Amino acid sequence: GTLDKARCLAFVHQLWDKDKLKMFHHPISAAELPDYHKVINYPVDLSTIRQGIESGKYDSDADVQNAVAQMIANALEYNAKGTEWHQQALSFRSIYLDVARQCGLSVDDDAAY
Repeated sequence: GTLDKARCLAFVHQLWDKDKLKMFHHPISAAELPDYHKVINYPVDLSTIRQGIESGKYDSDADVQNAVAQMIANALEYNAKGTEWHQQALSFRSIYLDVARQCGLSVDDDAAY
């Protein structure tokens, strides 16, 4: 599986308030970063995720967590180790599962990115 929109939207909102660099808020424009789409095959961002939960494009809580996982992995792949953005992405990788759990989502610890 069921998509819990309340718990998934909460989850997204929490990740929104913790994104101090606003690096996850919006899709990366090719006008700003023309190499981005050459490097990243599956762009995802918290606005698209929000829209996808609202419209029921996501089948389950788990797909929502995977979309957030994809989002973080994109940032860790695209950004250079050491930069503020790579550090914020590393921080996001280490906390997002506890943000999910704090919003009452079930987390498969062994399987999760």
